[PDB]
Amino acid sequence: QLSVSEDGYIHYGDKVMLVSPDHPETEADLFLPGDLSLCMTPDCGLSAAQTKIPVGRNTFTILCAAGEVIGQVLRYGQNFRLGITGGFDDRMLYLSSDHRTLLKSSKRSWLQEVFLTHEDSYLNCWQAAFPHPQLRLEYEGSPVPANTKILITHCHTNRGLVAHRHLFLRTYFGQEAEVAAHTYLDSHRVEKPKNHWMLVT
Amino acid sequence: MRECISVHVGQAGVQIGNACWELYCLEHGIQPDGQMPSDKTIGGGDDSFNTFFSETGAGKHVPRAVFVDLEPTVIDEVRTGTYRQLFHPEQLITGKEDAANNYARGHYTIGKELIDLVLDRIRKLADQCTGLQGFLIFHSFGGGTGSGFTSLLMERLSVDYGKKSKLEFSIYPAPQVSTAVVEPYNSILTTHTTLEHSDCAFMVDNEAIYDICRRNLDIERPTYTNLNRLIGQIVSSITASLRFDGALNVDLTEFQTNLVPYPRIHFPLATYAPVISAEKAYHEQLSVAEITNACFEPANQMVKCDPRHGKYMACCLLYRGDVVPKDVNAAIATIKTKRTIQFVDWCPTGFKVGINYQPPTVVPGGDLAKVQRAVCMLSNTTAIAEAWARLDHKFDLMYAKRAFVHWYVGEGMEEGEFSEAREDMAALEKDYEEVGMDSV
Amino acid sequence: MRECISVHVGQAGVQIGNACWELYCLEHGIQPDGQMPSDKTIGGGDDSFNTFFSETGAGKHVPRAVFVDLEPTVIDEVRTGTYRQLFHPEQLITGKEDAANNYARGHYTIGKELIDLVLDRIRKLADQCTGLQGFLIFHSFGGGTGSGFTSLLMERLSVDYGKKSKLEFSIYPAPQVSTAVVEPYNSILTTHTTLEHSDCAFMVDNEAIYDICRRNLDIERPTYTNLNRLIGQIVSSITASLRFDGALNVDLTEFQTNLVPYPRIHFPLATYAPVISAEKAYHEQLSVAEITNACFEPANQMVKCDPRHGKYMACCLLYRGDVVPKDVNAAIATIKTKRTIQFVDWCPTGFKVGINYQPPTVVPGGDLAKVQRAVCMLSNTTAIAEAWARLDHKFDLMYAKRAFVHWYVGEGMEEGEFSEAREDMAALEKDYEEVGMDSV
Amino acid sequence: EHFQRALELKKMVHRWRNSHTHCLWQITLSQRRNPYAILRM
Amino acid sequence: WISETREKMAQVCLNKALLNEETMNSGIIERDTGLPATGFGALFTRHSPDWSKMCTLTTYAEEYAPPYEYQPLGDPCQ
Amino acid sequence: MREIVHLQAGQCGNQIGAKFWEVISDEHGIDPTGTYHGDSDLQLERINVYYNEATGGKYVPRAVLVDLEPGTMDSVRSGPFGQIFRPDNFVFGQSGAGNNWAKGHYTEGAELVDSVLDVVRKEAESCDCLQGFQLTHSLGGGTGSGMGTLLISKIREEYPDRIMNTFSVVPSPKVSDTVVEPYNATLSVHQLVENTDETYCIDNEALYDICFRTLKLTTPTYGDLNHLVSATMSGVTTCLRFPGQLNADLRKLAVNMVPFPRLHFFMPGFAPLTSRGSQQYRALTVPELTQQMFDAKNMMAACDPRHGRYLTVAAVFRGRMSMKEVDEQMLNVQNKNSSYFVEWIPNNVKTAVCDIPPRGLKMSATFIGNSTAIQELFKRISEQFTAMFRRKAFLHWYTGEGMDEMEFTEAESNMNDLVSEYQQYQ
Ligand SMILES: Nc1nc2c(ncn2[C@@H]2O[C@H](COP(=O)(O)OP(=O)(O)OP(=O)(O)O)[C@@H](O)[C@H]2O)c(=O)[nH]1
Ligand SMILES: Nc1nc2c(ncn2[C@@H]2O[C@H](COP(=O)(O)OP(=O)(O)OP(=O)(O)O)[C@@H](O)[C@H]2O)c(=O)[nH]1
Ligand SMILES: Nc1nc2c(ncn2[C@@H]2O[C@H](COP(=O)(O)OP(=O)(O)O)[C@@H](O)[C@H]2O)c(=O)[nH]1
Ligand SMILES: [Mg+2]
Ligand SMILES: [Mg+2]
Repeated sequence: QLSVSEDGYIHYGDKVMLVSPDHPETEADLFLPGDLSLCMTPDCGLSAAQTKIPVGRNTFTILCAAGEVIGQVLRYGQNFRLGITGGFDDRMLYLSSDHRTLLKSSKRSWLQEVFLTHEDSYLNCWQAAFPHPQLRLEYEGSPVPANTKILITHCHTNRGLVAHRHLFLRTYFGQEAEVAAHTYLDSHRVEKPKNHWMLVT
Repeated sequence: MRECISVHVGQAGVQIGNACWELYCLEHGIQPDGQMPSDKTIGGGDDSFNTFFSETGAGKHVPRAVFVDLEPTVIDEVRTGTYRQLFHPEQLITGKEDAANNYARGHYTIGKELIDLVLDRIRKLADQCTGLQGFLIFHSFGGGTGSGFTSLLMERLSVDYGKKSKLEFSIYPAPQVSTAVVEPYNSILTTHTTLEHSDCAFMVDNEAIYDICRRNLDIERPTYTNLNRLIGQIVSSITASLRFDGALNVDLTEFQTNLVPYPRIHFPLATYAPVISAEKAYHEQLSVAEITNACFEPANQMVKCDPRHGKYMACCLLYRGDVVPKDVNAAIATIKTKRTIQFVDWCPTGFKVGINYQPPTVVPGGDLAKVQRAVCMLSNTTAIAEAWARLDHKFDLMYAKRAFVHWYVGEGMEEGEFSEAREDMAALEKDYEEVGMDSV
Repeated sequence: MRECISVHVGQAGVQIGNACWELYCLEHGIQPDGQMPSDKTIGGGDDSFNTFFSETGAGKHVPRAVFVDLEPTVIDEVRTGTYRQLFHPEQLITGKEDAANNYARGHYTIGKELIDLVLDRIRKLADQCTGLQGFLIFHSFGGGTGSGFTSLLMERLSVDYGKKSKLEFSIYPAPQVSTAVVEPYNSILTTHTTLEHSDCAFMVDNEAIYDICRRNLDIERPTYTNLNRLIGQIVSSITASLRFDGALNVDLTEFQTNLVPYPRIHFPLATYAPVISAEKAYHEQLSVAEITNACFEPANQMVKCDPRHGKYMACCLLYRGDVVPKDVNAAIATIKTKRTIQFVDWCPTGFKVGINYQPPTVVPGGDLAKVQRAVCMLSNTTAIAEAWARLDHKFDLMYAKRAFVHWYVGEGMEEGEFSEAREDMAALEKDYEEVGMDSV
Repeated sequence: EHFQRALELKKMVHRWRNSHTHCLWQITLSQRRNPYAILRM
Repeated sequence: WISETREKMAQVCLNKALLNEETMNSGIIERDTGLPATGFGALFTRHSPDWSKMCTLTTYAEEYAPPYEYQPLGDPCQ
Repeated sequence: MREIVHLQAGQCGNQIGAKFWEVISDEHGIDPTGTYHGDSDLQLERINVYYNEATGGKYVPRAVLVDLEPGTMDSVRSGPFGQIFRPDNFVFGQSGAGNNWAKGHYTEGAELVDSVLDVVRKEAESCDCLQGFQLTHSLGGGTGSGMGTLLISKIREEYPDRIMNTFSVVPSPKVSDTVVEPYNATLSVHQLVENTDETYCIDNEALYDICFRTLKLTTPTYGDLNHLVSATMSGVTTCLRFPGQLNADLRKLAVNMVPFPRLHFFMPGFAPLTSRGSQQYRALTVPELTQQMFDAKNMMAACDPRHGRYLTVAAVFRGRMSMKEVDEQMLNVQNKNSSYFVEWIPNNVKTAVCDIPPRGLKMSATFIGNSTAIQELFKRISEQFTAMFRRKAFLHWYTGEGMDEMEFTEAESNMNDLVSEYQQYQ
């Protein structure tokens, strides 16, 4: 069971699962139909299956990276950690990545790659931000609500978690989607619906 | 910054100035009011459109274009069309009497009194620019304004600005069918005069796109709009690299450097690769090698002139979509000297490549679907020397019995201009014969 | 990735490819409007279907063979049938006037005008054919289009693609039933040309399958769609080594290196073993010897001739499904005790085996039961010399009166094409008498 | 020598096509040979 | 009134165990106390195959044990 | 320290060594996901002889897996042991050969040789000490008999010092599977006799005898027949593989088994074979293995020892054993049937041992041996080749890739004087 939000905003210590909202876009031509939720994937890795209920394989406990308290209101553009509990008695796991070299390339598209690992560093902190480019500095550092379209950005690559539904990863489960970290910008240089995310409660 | 003006001349200029500029409105976010819709998100500081669309404060994007005509029944379809609020009324120049399939009408008598106002307006659309890449001329060799006034636009433009870029995309006559009869007198006496007053060029014959549309699509009984749309699809890919980023880039100063070996030999062709219908787009999957070989095949050519008879003098490529420079450079290498493809020996490297990420955009009511790769290739050849030789054939034939000529002398015109415009193509036929000679 | 660019010609090849290409849709997970239900194929599928189906950005699997005729009037039922969204709009080459049981117009006049748009499509399909070892041809000797268009291609492909394989699933005109009359002319002349250009020839005939579906199947009064699945399964066990896994996967050169010893003898047979009804199969007992020994008894052959008169000389096998390879060893070992089943002295080895995993998938709405072991013994035999001499005997009798000949001089032949295609068959009758001749 | 240079670029294009087949087979060799292991499971 | 090719292609167009993987845990085993023994012990066949193991010692390693037991030793020096 | 280079070709070869690298993975105790999960520290001692080390603690072999198509390297990757062979150790052409030697020897098989030659020189020179080369070629087809048997001729060009030993698949007796086999076996023998130094011979109709007469199986497969082909390779190296009493290696047996360069024509065997239900009731001791490995039906090369005479016989042993009572069993069988050797050699047997029997077993053996009734095996091919060449049958497949008839006129002159050696020793 996830944690309810009294006020609209998402505190730390809340059990929250991560899902990309549904896209009205048509340029991709290959298209998982709607509301694709991120998931832990073994053969670990990381990939978003189809829309799912909170199943514990999805559920992220919103931790603290700058030494914050268990219940604390979270603002845009501030570091936090998002921790997935292991199936057995494993305490914490970390949404991780690395600056790209030749040999650490993502599966099925040679982009940045996002995976899960035990160890702790600054490559585990993420900060979420406003989608509109003209309003980021107006609303930066403001309490972020429950179920809203916000972008997920790193704090050492400044890239962003991409809903890359062009390609399909057939798994043991058969539900599919590939997730990397890459920032996309339009001909007007605005952030695409390819990169949006929503942290449901 | 990085502005580039369109100057379209004729009612062919206005039938092209609607279909081009309707693609340009939906290639960017523009509505027919002019303003992009509120709830469309743009960061504001980065403007892709600014080559073509000017800006006031309120957000209205008036194009930097002027249209030229001498009879109002073609611009009055623009002035109360769908786009009647987008185009600022000063830019759409109308005469009162048309030059009426002639040269000296629009070159000395009637077009003389309409170079006054257009020169006033191009100094009001080229003061706004910081860096003007070049103008563009979209004119038809057939009618009076497209042949007479167009060359007199050219000569005055040389005095006023010097060495700016002035490209043309010219509607050359088709070899078999035509609008009219008196068209060669207007098609050689402008070509003889627009030689020292032209930077780069292209050609199209109107019957050649008629061939492509039926043999590649099922659009039976086409229309000029179904041809004016593909002219939009080929002008957009000329300027595709100016506004949107890429792995490589092609600017407008850049065709003439790599395709004009000599400053009178500036006559490429034009070709657009993936001509394929919407119910044929889904079935056949396509690759970068697949779109290149079509531009090499003679069926896709926008002229009725096969370069199998001639030598590929130089080339230009404009790729688009999801192309890799790795597989662009593989089919380029797969094409040869020993094939039906054959190059001159004095152009050994022989290419220019430009790669744009932004995929081509589909216009409502057209024919082609959401294609994902494309080519705009502009290859010079020695084969154009047969296109002049057929128009030499049918001009001195009409000049043998000295026909239609009273319609030319008494319109403020001299006499010997026929005797030199046949002389001038005779040396330029020799000039195009020696440009392709093997090394001695 | 392994491939098969198969060839179909005519009323023959499109009412065969209505039933042959039905099965490649059916044996993989191919639904009849392009896509896949994504239920995972036996083994690896993504290499199993790539002999037939390719992929685009819609998931749309579109085949890679070709259907040719000289009309629309039987291609149009494919175009207006159940499988209309699946085949490609330009993989279906049409004509306007059928060759009308002529070798004259079909090879030259109504052949040459239409051979050229085909050859774009093969060379646009053979670009991505990485593993493809030949071309597989389905034509008809006794018609116009299957014999005139086809041998126009057979003198052309060997010029272009060199030393590649050519094997034929060809519809031999039948020994007693007459569909046409003057079918010696279209059959003996095409076997004057193809005989030095092809390399193997699987031979089937209609009446000898009408024998089989009356006595093995119990169906009274069948049709072509009843007959075309038995040949349409013979094709799909021959192909079946590239596609689904097994102990002995078999390459496309195993066929034509073990069924043909010489240039001018390349005439095998065709036989397919478990031909038994859908309701009576479970009260008879399918054993591997009973499946094996059925094919050497002449009632299962698909050419009405007898090996009692002549001699087997080279052979094949391709088992499938539940096969214990010890039983294959101890079933063939009983054939080597016969003198009624005779070999010539110069093939002491004799055989070949290919083994898959898949039991044979059955069309729903058919005639055969869901069998689990099938073998097809495509095999040379020198008793087609009796069969070939009867499409030969009645030609000499006809030419003595010099009948029917005037419509063959009149479209681009001489009378000398008739004489040499008896001069060639004379030496071939002077050839099978020495191939089967014993050495003392 | 024109024949020498043209058939030189013939070797270069044949080498690139050969290596494209080879590299494609190894990367999707991993990708498409995982599922029959799952079916044997 | 319809052609045979269209007819056949339209006809083509118109054409449990008790312990499962969700029951393998709660169906218990080893109950009612049958007598387990070999030979004529009459139990159902128990987990008694010749299991496959590698012999860790060799001839040298067994026969050259310390002939008499002793306190091994200490580090030779500090 | 004395590593063995695993060489293959074809689709017969890769479907043989799919089981050889099962039992090395069984006996050294190797999980099919890279690591080690064994029951002692004896197997990890001499473990780099078949398994190179890397980061991650893992072990990939010296694995060369070749065919002239990706037709069968799809099946080894998705077999049971698939992610311990290397992704860079499948070398392939495009078009499969299919039943001729010439395109295996000259055009299609021979063009792709410059990636096997890379992976040998990258791997085998980087071994600290290789011991030699072991290649199994599909001798009756077109790729293994064509391309691998080319490499047998062209790595014996580079290093002549080492030992060459093959496990070849000679054509079957009564039922025959490909009509070009009295050519692609006749021609390979012309290449073998100057370029091989041990030739084992394996016949499948001689190995379907064992799973009916001995191991009592109604339905055998290839995954049943090929483990008695993994016996002749995993169980002859046992002196390198594990410590023990007496260690005698592969170079130590070619001294004792062949006396000559034109004799290397062996005839294998394997001792501890019986039924499956009667495993508990036959006692596996000294007399039983020696009673077994001398008969006709416990031998893998499809010939009869009665019609000729042996010359040499070798025997690996394993497990803790007595050496007296083994000797009186093999001194007896040299002497009780005194007809079945030649009297101009003193002895014939070689006894090597080990310490550890292969896993599951308890007291094992293996069997190597030269015999001069393998001259009957190479006469049935030369009977067939004479009854085909005189009619000039099937021949245009052979001049089409550049061979002449002088490869054919002397591939019987070689098979005449070979048997014209074994006729005196009779
Ligand atoms: N290829 C092509 N040609 C066009 C198109 N639209 C108009 N034309 C050509 O334009 C010519 C018409 O003459 P124009 O020069 O445009 O007429 P004008 O500008 O009013 O000149 P005058 O008639 O002399 O007054 C004919 O040759 C048409 O073929 C077009 O969309 N594509
Ligand atoms: N049994 C059977 N016979 C077929 C089938 N298709 C064609 N045939 C035979 O093919 C012959 C028909 O002649 P066509 O194939 O139409 O002649 P053509 O080569 O197409 O030349 P044109 O008729 O001039 O276009 C007859 O002998 C038919 O029995 C089939 O599907 N099953
Ligand atoms: N024992 C055994 N024999 C095999 C196996 N696979 C193939 N063969 C034999 O090898 C021969 C096949 O030859 P092939 O590999 O196709 O020839 P290639 O084209 O040269 O590789 C047949 O006679 C088979 O009996 C196997 O897994 N085990
Ligand atoms: Mg006008
Ligand atoms: Mg027809």
